Amino acid sequence: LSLSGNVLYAVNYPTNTKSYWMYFTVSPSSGVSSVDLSPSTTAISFTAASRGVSLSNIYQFSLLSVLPSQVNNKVQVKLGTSIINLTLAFSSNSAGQTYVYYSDPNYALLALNYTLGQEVKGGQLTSSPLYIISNTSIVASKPWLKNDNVFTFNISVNGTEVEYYAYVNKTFAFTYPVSGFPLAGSDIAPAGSVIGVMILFGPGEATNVFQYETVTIQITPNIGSPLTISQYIYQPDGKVTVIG
Amino acid sequence: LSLSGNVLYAVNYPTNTKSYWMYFTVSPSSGVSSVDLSPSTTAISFTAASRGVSLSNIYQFSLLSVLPSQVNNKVQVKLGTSIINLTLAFSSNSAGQTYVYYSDPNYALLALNYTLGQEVKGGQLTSSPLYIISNTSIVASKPWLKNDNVFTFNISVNGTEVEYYAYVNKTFAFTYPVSGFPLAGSDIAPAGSVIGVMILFGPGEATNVFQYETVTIQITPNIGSPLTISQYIYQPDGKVTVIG
Amino acid sequence: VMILFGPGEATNVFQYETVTIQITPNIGSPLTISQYIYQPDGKVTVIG
Amino acid sequence: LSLSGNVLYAVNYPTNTKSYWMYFTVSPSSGVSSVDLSPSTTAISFTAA
Amino acid sequence: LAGLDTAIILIAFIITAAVLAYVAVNMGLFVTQKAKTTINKGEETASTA
Amino acid sequence: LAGLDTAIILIAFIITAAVLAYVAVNMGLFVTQKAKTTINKGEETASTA
Ligand SMILES: *[C@@H]1O[C@H](CO)[C@@H](O[C@@H]2O[C@H](CO[C@H]3O[C@H](CO)[C@@H](O)[C@H](O)[C@@H]3O)[C@@H](O[C@H]3O[C@H](CO)[C@@H](O)[C@H](O)[C@@H]3O)[C@H](O[C@@H]3O[C@H](CS(=O)(=O)O)[C@@H](O[C@@H]4O[C@H](CO)[C@@H](O)[C@H](O)[C@H]4O)[C@H](O)[C@H]3O)[C@H]2NC(C)=O)[C@H](O)[C@H]1NC(C)=O
Ligand SMILES: *[C@@H]1O[C@H](CO)[C@@H](O[C@@H]2O[C@H](CO[C@H]3O[C@H](CO)[C@@H](O)[C@H](O)[C@@H]3O)[C@@H](O[C@H]3O[C@H](CO)[C@@H](O)[C@H](O)[C@@H]3O)[C@H](O[C@@H]3O[C@H](CS(=O)(=O)O)[C@@H](O[C@@H]4O[C@H](CO)[C@@H](O)[C@H](O)[C@H]4O)[C@H](O)[C@H]3O)[C@H]2NC(C)=O)[C@H](O)[C@H]1NC(C)=O
Ligand SMILES: *[C@@H]1O[C@H](CO)[C@@H](O[C@@H]2O[C@H](CO[C@H]3O[C@H](CO)[C@@H](O)[C@H](O)[C@@H]3O)[C@@H](O[C@H]3O[C@H](CO)[C@@H](O)[C@H](O)[C@@H]3O)[C@H](O[C@@H]3O[C@H](CS(=O)(=O)O)[C@@H](O[C@@H]4O[C@H](CO)[C@@H](O)[C@H](O)[C@H]4O)[C@H](O)[C@H]3O)[C@H]2NC(C)=O)[C@H](O)[C@H]1NC(C)=O
Ligand SMILES: *[C@@H]1O[C@H](CO)[C@@H](O[C@@H]2O[C@H](CO[C@H]3O[C@H](CO)[C@@H](O)[C@H](O)[C@@H]3O)[C@@H](O[C@H]3O[C@H](CO)[C@@H](O)[C@H](O)[C@@H]3O)[C@H](O[C@@H]3O[C@H](CS(=O)(=O)O)[C@@H](O[C@@H]4O[C@H](CO)[C@@H](O)[C@H](O)[C@H]4O)[C@H](O)[C@H]3O)[C@H]2NC(C)=O)[C@H](O)[C@H]1NC(C)=O
Ligand SMILES: *[C@@H]1O[C@H](CO)[C@@H](O[C@@H]2O[C@H](CO[C@H]3O[C@H](CO)[C@@H](O)[C@H](O)[C@@H]3O)[C@@H](O[C@H]3O[C@H](CO)[C@@H](O)[C@H](O)[C@@H]3O)[C@H](O[C@@H]3O[C@H](CS(=O)(=O)O)[C@@H](O[C@@H]4O[C@H](CO)[C@@H](O)[C@H](O)[C@H]4O)[C@H](O)[C@H]3O)[C@H]2NC(C)=O)[C@H](O)[C@H]1NC(C)=O
Ligand SMILES: *[C@@H]1O[C@H](CO)[C@@H](O[C@@H]2O[C@H](CO[C@H]3O[C@H](CO)[C@@H](O)[C@H](O)[C@@H]3O)[C@@H](O[C@H]3O[C@H](CO)[C@@H](O)[C@H](O)[C@@H]3O)[C@H](O[C@@H]3O[C@H](CS(=O)(=O)O)[C@@H](O[C@@H]4O[C@H](CO)[C@@H](O)[C@H](O)[C@H]4O)[C@H](O)[C@H]3O)[C@H]2NC(C)=O)[C@H](O)[C@H]1NC(C)=O
Ligand SMILES: *[C@@H]1O[C@H](CO)[C@@H](O[C@@H]2O[C@H](CO[C@H]3O[C@H](CO)[C@@H](O)[C@H](O)[C@@H]3O)[C@@H](O[C@H]3O[C@H](CO)[C@@H](O)[C@H](O)[C@@H]3O)[C@H](O[C@@H]3O[C@H](CS(=O)(=O)O)[C@@H](O[C@@H]4O[C@H](CO)[C@@H](O)[C@H](O)[C@H]4O)[C@H](O)[C@H]3O)[C@H]2NC(C)=O)[C@H](O)[C@H]1NC(C)=O
Ligand SMILES: *[C@@H]1O[C@H](CO)[C@@H](O[C@@H]2O[C@H](CO[C@H]3O[C@H](CO)[C@@H](O)[C@H](O)[C@@H]3O)[C@@H](O[C@H]3O[C@H](CO)[C@@H](O)[C@H](O)[C@@H]3O)[C@H](O[C@@H]3O[C@H](CS(=O)(=O)O)[C@@H](O[C@@H]4O[C@H](CO)[C@@H](O)[C@H](O)[C@H]4O)[C@H](O)[C@H]3O)[C@H]2NC(C)=O)[C@H](O)[C@H]1NC(C)=O
Ligand SMILES: *[C@@H]1O[C@H](CO)[C@@H](O[C@@H]2O[C@H](CO)[C@@H](O)[C@H](O)[C@H]2NC(C)=O)[C@H](O)[C@H]1NC(C)=O
Repeated sequence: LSLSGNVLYAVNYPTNTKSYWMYFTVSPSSGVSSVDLSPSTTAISFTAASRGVSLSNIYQFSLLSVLPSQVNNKVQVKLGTSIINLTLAFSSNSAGQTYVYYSDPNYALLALNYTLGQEVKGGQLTSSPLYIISNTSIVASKPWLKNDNVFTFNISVNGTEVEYYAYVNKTFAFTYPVSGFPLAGSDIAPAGSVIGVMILFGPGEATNVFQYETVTIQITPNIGSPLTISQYIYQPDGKVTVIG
Repeated sequence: LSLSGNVLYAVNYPTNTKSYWMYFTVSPSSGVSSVDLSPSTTAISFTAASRGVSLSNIYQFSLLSVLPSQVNNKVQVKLGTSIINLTLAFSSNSAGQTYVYYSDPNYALLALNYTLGQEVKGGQLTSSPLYIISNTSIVASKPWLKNDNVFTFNISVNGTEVEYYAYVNKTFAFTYPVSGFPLAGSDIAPAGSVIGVMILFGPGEATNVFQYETVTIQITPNIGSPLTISQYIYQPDGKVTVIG
Repeated sequence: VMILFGPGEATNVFQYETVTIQITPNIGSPLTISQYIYQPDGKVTVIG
Repeated sequence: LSLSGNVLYAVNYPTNTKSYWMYFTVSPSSGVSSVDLSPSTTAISFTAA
Repeated sequence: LAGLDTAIILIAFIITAAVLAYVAVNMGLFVTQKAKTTINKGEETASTA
Repeated sequence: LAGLDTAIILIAFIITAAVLAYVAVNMGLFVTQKAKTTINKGEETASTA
């Protein structure tokens, strides 16, 4: 795997007391062969040596497994009386193959939230580490949400800004398709695909922002060489900051 | 890919409350080899770090796929009783090859509008994110057009100014040929071609103008190194402003 | 060596796929040919 | 046998909806000995997994 | 024997060089555009008064 | 006789080459990213004043 975009970092700017997520993009190196990215086989490690944080494997979920029909028209927004179904997985056709991708991390998060909620409902998963809501009133009735890490994001629906609050239990990573991915259902990144990797921080690692510190991420698939990513992080300069 | 023109930015000047589009031009670097620009394989990302906007892939459509016969004489203007067919894709012959291009972004937009309308009619696409009309009276009957992003442009037909209103659903990018492109139908930019890239902003990203901010665009084809474009944007100074 | 495709295998183009050909004569080791095929770029395309 | 040329592939370009032929060239390896290529005895297999 | 282990190392070294090529070209495109922007801002700074 | 001892050494030499391949690619990915970061910091250093 090659790192094939900048590394983005998000914090409670300008206050800088708390850490939200990191995002970056990967693709198979030089287009030579495919990479298995299934989270049962692959590990993603995260270390911040200066502060003694060392996580051996945070990778848990992938939207590469998910067909568009499992997520599209399945989360919905209420605007007064009116109710609007969302499209989250976009798709296009070339040479009789359907390519699948998410246009941004926000639609990927909503698609993941739904997928995990559905896996919990089906008894396949014990608890979701991620919980996304638009209504903050609910939180008073769910005290476990009081203490875990929370960040917000906004989407436009019917030209109206909708704010979502994402509650994260523990630091975890997930992957999703960005381009060149016709293999929906498979967890395999083919040569000439682009895969988004997103790390969400839980209350442990979130506790204060990375400053004057080295952070290292490593992705290790079951075959082939691992990708090692390292950045010395200066102070974050905006809501999102470019670190690498 | 090399950036091979200035980067142009358009806003609701002078009021500067809303953002319309960005345009720039690309060509294969140093004329060494061709680049695959098919939107199923290629990604175009857009980030404005300061405001936390981060889109992993906005690329959706290309007019490189389109033969002139699919767009020429297929959109028409009514001037009283008289009706005029438009030519949008221009063409010239060298060494038995037909080169194809669009003279400006306005003719490219009209050609794209038609192409997408036709793909929706043929059931190949679920909805067009772009809808262009000259008649504003229609809008009252189509309330979904009330809330999405709108900008205008003018063409001269029969020496008369015709104003078109372009309604955009979501932020997206498309590509079109500008010169040196004989490979009509292919999505491949050959060495010594020039390709226009246009980004249209939807109601989410349009909401206020870029000022005192860094904007980054990256184009990542399925083979070869990506092109990364970054500008610090001062206040916009006209209907179109040169940012890079 | 020329391979012509019939209506079965012709039905859509090879893209983002591995194709393998093997020639096995009656004596000696077979020749195994494998290509990952990206999108075809012309009337004829060079795949390997 | 050695592969002794490039592998060529032909399609209904630019439309790319249909596949026509593949061509390649072979020769006995390192010039050491001859190869029987009779189609009653030899097989050529083709797979697109 | 040696016609295999050498081939594997060649594959790896090619990929290693291709990775540097990928990074170097991308970063050259980036930095040269920063230079373009700077040259423009320098001319604006010298002209505007 | 010889159709076995040779095969074992081949297996071992392949694994040995694969181990170098694994390390070389990983370390190339690492160092090229350090170079990317350095080039960015160099441009920041030249621009900021
Ligand atoms: C997105 O959000 C938009 C608002 O931001 C929505 O547009 C508004 O929808 C109202 C309900 O109608 C829609 O319902 C579904 C949506 O799921 C659509 O598929 C339908 O096509 C339908 O259009 C609509 O209200 C009207 O319908 C009522 C009966 O259902 C009727 O009582 C109202 O009078 C309206 O005709 C909106 O249309 C405009 O509404 C305003 C009033 S208000 O803003 O709705 O309160 C009317 O203005 C005037 O109000 C004055 C009072 O100051 C009165 O004196 C006057 O008599 C009255 O005319 C407009 O005339 C009327 O056009 C509509 N808003 C607009 C701008 O068109 C949209 O549906 C949402 N889309 C989705 C998919 O959810
Ligand atoms: C992220 O994923 C979360 C799950 O991990 C989602 O939370 C779940 O939301 C359900 C409703 O989702 C819809 O409405 C919201 C706004 O309310 C929209 O934002 C969404 O887009 C979507 O359209 C919610 O279902 C209940 O509330 C609904 C209110 O609209 C109502 O229509 C339903 O009928 C439900 O009552 C989930 O709440 C839980 O639901 C389960 C049943 S089910 O899984 O929904 O089928 C209940 O279990 C029941 O418990 C009772 C005991 O009280 C038993 O007797 C019964 O047998 C059993 O079925 C739970 O009690 C109830 O809490 C809600 N789930 C959680 C874990 O909170 C979230 O919406 C997703 N985010 C987004 C943006 O979509
Ligand atoms: C992170 O990890 C936390 C701890 O591991 C999780 O907290 C637990 O959440 C349960 C479900 O709530 C949430 O589910 C999804 C995850 O799948 C979340 O994303 C949503 O935010 C959603 O709210 C919660 O269960 C309760 O809510 C359920 C509906 O959501 C409902 O079906 C249950 O019956 C519960 O009411 C946990 O709360 C615990 O509930 C158990 C009962 S049960 O086994 O859950 O059914 C209680 O056990 C009882 O204890 C009492 C005495 O206290 C005894 O009398 C009784 O015999 C016994 O059953 C626990 O006391 C009670 O805490 C909640 N647990 C904790 C420890 O926090 C969290 O969901 C994870 N994810 C996120 C995003 O935060
Ligand atoms: C987000 O979530 C909020 C609460 O979780 C929702 O607000 C609740 O909805 C009702 C009011 O309508 C609201 O709707 C619009 C659009 O959403 C809001 O913008 C408005 O500001 C407005 O608040 C209200 O329900 C009451 O009226 C119902 C009949 O219309 C009736 O069935 C209910 O029982 C309520 O009386 C809610 O008020 C509270 O409602 C809860 C129940 S529920 O959350 O509505 O399901 C009641 O709990 C009850 O408590 C008794 C004990 O006294 C129990 O015995 C019973 O089992 C239990 O149901 C509260 O007593 C009551 O005060 C209102 N809740 C709040 C906190 O505002 C809101 O609509 C959601 N969406 C948005 C966009 O904000
Ligand atoms: C582009 O738009 C132009 C106008 O801005 C158009 O030119 C005008 O076309 C009129 C209709 O004719 C054309 O129709 C098709 C277009 O699809 C062409 O291919 C044809 O070749 C044809 O020329 C034309 O009107 C005339 O034709 C009428 C019958 O069809 C007749 O009733 C009129 O009298 C005209 O002969 C225009 O020609 C001029 O028209 C004016 C009147 S008006 O401006 O049309 O109303 C005449 O002026 C005089 O008017 C006074 C009243 O003040 C009378 O008293 C007097 O008797 C009358 O002569 C001119 O004499 C006459 O030349 C024509 N305009 C011009 C300046 O030539 C053009 O067709 C459009 N092109 C396309 C491709 O759409
Ligand atoms: C951009 O692309 C848009 C599509 O995404 C185009 O919108 C479509 O415009 C059609 C007419 O275009 C011509 O006229 C306009 C000015 O009106 C010119 O600017 C254009 O250059 C061009 O010359 C329009 O067709 C209808 O209106 C015509 C009025 O002139 C009329 O002649 C036609 O006969 C049509 O009635 C589209 O409106 C939709 O048309 C479809 C059918 S079709 O796709 O046109 O073949 C209708 O579907 C029908 O629905 C009925 C139910 O009511 C069914 O029973 C029937 O089976 C089914 O066919 C729609 O109902 C009707 O709305 C219009 N399309 C949309 C989505 O609005 C736009 O013009 C393009 N922009 C430019 C500048 O060209
Ligand atoms: C952006 O994304 C929006 C939402 O995803 C799109 O809005 C939807 O546009 C539909 C088509 O209109 C437009 O089509 C092109 C895109 O291809 C646009 O560029 C043009 O502006 C053009 O106007 C619209 O469908 C309606 O118009 C069609 C003709 O244009 C017509 O064939 C349909 O039958 C509709 O009248 C969507 O409106 C929705 O229509 C469905 C029915 S259908 O599936 O579309 O046929 C309604 O469902 C019905 O709901 C009622 C109750 O409300 C039920 O009783 C009934 O059983 C059920 O069928 C929806 O209610 C209604 O909203 C419209 N949808 C929304 C949510 O906005 C938009 O086109 C995209 N592009 C742009 C440029 O804005
Ligand atoms: C842009 O779009 C406008 C509306 O979408 C168009 O205006 C409509 O055209 C007719 C008038 O002629 C216009 O033509 C020139 C050049 O375009 C304009 O510059 C003029 O200013 C002028 O306005 C008019 O049609 C009426 O007359 C017809 C016979 O000549 C008749 O068939 C129609 O039914 C109309 O009575 C329009 O007036 C409205 O028309 C709509 C239908 S349509 O939009 O014309 O197709 C009617 O809706 C009807 O409503 C009834 C309920 O009462 C329903 O039962 C029926 O099914 C439905 O058809 C309205 O009632 C009626 O008022 C006129 N519309 C408007 C709003 O002005 C215009 O020409 C287009 N082009 C330009 C360049 O502006
Ligand atoms: C684009 O076209 C519109 C109309 O075709 C122009 O608006 C006209 O502006 C003039 C004065 O500049 C007025 O006399 C007309 O009445 C207007 N037309 C209408 C229909 O209202 C607009 O100025 C044009 N803009 C550009 C930049 O070309």
